[PDB]
Amino acid sequence: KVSGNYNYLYRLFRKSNLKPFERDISTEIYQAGNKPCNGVAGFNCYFPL
Amino acid sequence: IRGWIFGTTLDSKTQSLLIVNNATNVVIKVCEFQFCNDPFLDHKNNKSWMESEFRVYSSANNCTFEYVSQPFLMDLEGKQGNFKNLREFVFKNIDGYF
Amino acid sequence: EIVLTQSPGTLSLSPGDRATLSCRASQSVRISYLAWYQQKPGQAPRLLISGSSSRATGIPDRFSASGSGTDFTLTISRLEPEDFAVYYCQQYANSPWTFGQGTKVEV
Amino acid sequence: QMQLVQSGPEVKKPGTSVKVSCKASGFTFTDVSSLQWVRQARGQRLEWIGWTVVGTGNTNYAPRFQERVTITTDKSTSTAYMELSSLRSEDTAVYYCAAPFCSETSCSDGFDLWGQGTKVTVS
Ligand SMILES: *[C@@H]1O[C@H](CO)[C@@H](O[C@@H]2O[C@H](CO)[C@@H](O)[C@H](O)[C@H]2NC(C)=O)[C@H](O)[C@H]1NC(C)=O
Repeated sequence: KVSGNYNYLYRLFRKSNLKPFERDISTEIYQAGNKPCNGVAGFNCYFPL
Repeated sequence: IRGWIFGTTLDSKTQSLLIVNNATNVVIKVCEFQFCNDPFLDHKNNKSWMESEFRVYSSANNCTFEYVSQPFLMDLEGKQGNFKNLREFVFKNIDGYF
Repeated sequence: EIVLTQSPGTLSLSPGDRATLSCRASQSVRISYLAWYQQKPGQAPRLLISGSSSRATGIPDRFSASGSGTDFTLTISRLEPEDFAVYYCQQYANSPWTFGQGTKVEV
Repeated sequence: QMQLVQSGPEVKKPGTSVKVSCKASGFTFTDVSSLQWVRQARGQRLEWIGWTVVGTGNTNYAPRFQERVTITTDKSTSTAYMELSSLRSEDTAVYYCAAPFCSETSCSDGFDLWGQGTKVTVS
């Protein structure tokens, strides 16, 4: 699109390699640090899309 | 015994299978329901079972399957002991084919 | 929007003694997103304790973190003559992060 | 070794822009790894400027620095670019870029790595 179609997405992080033909729809925040995080985006955990 | 729930966490963040074949047909749903603490379809005053609390799932935002098929052999009313029906199923998922 | 106050302002203790420092926050309470840093003159600051509950790479057991509430505390068991530096508390959990002012220890 | 290198001190003139960069020694920007920038003036408290995410592309900036600084990252070259416009005498200080030992999509909350810093002075 001239203005830029941004409705196509792709997952960036996942804790494990998915098995053949798997799909996933969960959009829960992906944590990187050992200390668990929750709520919204911030440090050591982000949006996986 | 009526149906089954399959999934990984069952907390409305991951898809789950609901299989219910109570009276009408067999409904199979692939959906991220919000399951309650104690799902049941039995409790209704006073001693006779009824299809109460049918909405064991409280939500269904966006999800895939809506399948229907003929039901199984049932029993009328509640008889304790003297079981003449033995049912056995096996469930197995390979390459997504459940 | 978070301001950290580091106390005491200055110190002058015999080497090998036990010292403790504290720092003050005014925003919401968080204990695992605080870090302690030392900056020497002419060199970049170095991290000592991260999250107030874990040590960094190569950090000796000299530095011990404490505190549960809004206060944040650190303790040095022995004041070996090279430990004289400045201390900074840094928070992570809030809207844009901000350091402290700095606690200086003297001989 | 796991170390970060940065350019040397520079002197510039008013009415000009400055591009600042710092590189690593075998460290990869990847996606999970994120680097922040700090500045130190002559006998002044440390101030936070901004940190960016190489993978998601999200950036954070200070409200004071919301109009004349830009931070970008390039994973392929594993570099960080700061464009600073209208550098005054108050902007003459030492810059440091810090990132944690963030590999295999797992890393703690402490930034161990610390660059030497660039002494930027504009007269
Ligand atoms: C299917 O779901 C299960 C359950 O969440 C996943 O099992 C996890 O596997 C990782 C491996 O890195 C473990 O660290 C987790 O502890 C496991 N979860 C639990 C609850 O123990 C499994 O990885 C998922 N499969 C796919 C292909 O994503």
